Amino acid sequence: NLREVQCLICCLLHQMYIADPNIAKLVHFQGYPCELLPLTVAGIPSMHICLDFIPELIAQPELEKQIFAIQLLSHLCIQYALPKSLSVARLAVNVMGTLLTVLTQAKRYAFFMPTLPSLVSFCRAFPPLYEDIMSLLIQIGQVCASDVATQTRDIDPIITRLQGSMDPDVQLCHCIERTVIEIINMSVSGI
Amino acid sequence: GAFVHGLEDEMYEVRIAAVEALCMLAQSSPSFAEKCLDFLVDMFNDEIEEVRLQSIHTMRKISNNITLREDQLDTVLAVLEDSSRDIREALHELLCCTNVSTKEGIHLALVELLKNLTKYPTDRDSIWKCLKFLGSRHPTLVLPLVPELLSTHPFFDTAEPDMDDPAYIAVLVLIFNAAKTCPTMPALFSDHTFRHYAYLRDSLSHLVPALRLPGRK
Amino acid sequence: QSEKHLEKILNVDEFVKRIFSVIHSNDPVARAITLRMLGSLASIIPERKNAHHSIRQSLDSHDNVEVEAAVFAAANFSAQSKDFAVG
Amino acid sequence: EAVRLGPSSGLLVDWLEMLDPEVVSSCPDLQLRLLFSRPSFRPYLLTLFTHQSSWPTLHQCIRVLLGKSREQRFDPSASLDFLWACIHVPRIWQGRDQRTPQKRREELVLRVQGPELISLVELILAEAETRSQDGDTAACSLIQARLPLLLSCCCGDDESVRKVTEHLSGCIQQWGDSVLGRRCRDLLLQLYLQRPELRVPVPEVLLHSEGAASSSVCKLDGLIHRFINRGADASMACRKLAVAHPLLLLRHLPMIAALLHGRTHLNFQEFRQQNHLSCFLHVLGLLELLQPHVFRSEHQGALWDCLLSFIRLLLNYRKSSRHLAAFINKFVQFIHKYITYNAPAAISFLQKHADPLHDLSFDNSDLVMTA
Repeated sequence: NLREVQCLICCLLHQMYIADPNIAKLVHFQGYPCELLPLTVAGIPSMHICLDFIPELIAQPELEKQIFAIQLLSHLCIQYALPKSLSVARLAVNVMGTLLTVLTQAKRYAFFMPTLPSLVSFCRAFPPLYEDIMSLLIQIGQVCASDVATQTRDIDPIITRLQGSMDPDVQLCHCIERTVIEIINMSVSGI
Repeated sequence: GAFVHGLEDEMYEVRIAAVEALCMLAQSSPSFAEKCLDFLVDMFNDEIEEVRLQSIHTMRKISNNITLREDQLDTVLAVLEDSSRDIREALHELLCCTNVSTKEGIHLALVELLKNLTKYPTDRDSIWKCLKFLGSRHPTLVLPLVPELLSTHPFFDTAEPDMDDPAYIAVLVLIFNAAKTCPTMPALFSDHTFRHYAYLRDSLSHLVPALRLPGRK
Repeated sequence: QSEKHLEKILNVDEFVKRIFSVIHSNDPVARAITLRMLGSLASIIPERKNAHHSIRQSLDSHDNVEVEAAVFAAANFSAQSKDFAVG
Repeated sequence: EAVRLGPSSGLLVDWLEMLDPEVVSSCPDLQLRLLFSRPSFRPYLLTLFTHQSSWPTLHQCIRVLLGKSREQRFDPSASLDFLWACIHVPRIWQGRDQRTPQKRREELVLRVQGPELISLVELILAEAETRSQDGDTAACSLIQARLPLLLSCCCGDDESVRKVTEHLSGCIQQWGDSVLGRRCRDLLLQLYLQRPELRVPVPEVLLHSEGAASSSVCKLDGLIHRFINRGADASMACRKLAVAHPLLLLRHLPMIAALLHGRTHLNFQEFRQQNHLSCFLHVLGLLELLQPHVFRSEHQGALWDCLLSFIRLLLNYRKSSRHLAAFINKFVQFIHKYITYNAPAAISFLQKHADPLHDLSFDNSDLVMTA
């Protein structure tokens, strides 16, 4: 019964979005929880014009708006694979690299924790971004590794090259290695 | 040395008599036929429409277990003429009964016949027949062409082509006439190609054959 | 309402192209309205192939108003066209 | 259910839906044996029950239908079509954009349990084992139609493992080679499923999920042959895919049989540095790797015969055997093929009745008769 309500609400939102795109832009600027991001993208065709303001949404000074823009762009690239989507995906990779240059450690964790599955989505949508994606990962990996060496840790992940409430840095390193696992198993089973 | 002198002397009388002779003695002799094959491909510039018409006939009668390795370029550029209506329909009759064993020959034949279509939007039914029979005669040679002939870009979404463009229809009728026997071909299409197969099967049932696709069972 | 005046239209192709330029939109209510317009226009365009393709494509769609308009236009084309009737 | 009244039962059917508000309200057992049995009004009540009952009642029916029961109290056709209808109820997909999907992406499925999967697959094979008048090709068409439901209800690698690990006993009316053939549609990564399918040795006619990748590999091999970075991949991946799975390359063998026809451009092969040298070496490597598939059963030796004839024609067009390694390798492969199969030996003798007389070489005469 949940799916019926979901698809009816998707119908009403599609009608309201095609009535005027300004409401769609305002809502995606405001944001909604990420668990709706598949349902809203798969079910509302009008989200295609949502690829018009992702450059504008990613340029806002607010940070959680940038995570929302990255995640929404990733789900759109899963849905619609277009040259426009690939161009905005390259812009997204450049924006993530630039924010890697400019971010404080706590804000770096807060920005890079919810994003990294979007890099799996970007790599799944487009092969020609692989190495670029890979470059970002290796960079973020070692910078997080450097942060692990800054202070003592309760798990010491540096010597764990074999395979709760923890330190944020080891959580970020674990997220990086899990998103690399997800990328590799996507590539192996991706035919 | 008879046929090396028996052709290039006089008007259509001597030439047509000699080539009807090679018709019958290529029909009677299962061998020898590569020699009459390359003694017919030279005589395309005889500047007689009757000689061209009866030459298309004299090689369409002997087109049995005969392939074209290098002598297929002239026989496909011979279509290039201002009107040549009887010559053109004879050439389409020749192209649907010929046998070939190469891939680039298929590529050049298709691009030349599409150039014929874009220069004369008049004979789409005849080319649909000859492309149907070309696909039915040999399906195997065009399997690597499908990744190259149509837009099948790996990650970009393939836009739906113009349905009423009567040139994409010819390459579709080739594809689905060549898709009747080979099993490794349904996996190579896209969703719009199955919907195009649905409309081509329901509209032109005498051009595309029935397939075992899950979309149209 | 003005069905009996439909055969008096001279520039049929421009009229049908201007009407048909809305099938490729993404508003399902607009698409359903345009298929209903095609069903009304059925008398002057019995053997237009892209119309038949649009009816077949929208006929197995998931939006209910599109489906109902597609059934209306399929009923109105099926009274005149024969290849449409068999497909 | 009991009285076989001809016309009036229709009124009774109406009276059923006229007074029973759901389809299943108070008496589930008689109603379930009414809808599913070992009648003519069954499809109407069944499409009702598809579009009438509440979702918890539908889930109750879906667990009791595909539950563990050896009595076989449910008709498989009605039950499986009820499954396929419940997958695609229009209320579930009421506004989603239609017929522009991504083939790589999977949108939604229906989750069932392990014993549910086992019961559903034995039910669909019990359907496939009826064969009163249908025949083998109608069985294949039926299981092709019912296969996407199996791929929907599995939707994973380890449920794929648990369905491919179940192979029944018996030798007559097995029909378990069908799922061992459509593991290619399942796109497995283990050679254990290929081993039982190779032991079955049945022809393959369905499309595979990995067919496009092997088609791209063959096209890359052709492009590497016509080139003289991508050539290294075209040399590695084809052999790796051939040794990983033999049935796929056996299916693609007609597609690569049409290649390697550029030998006549450079008969002496001095102008062609790799246009007529590397491709033949690569394809003889594929054949010497897939020698077990070279000696396969009927309806597959035509492509091998065409490849052997093309190899013989290329050998006859050589510059008096300037390169003897490729000729010796081809002779070794021909000797292995002749020793493996008698029919291939007869085909090779039919070819060599004209080929070895034209060859008249020392190696041709030799092949004509450590630690």
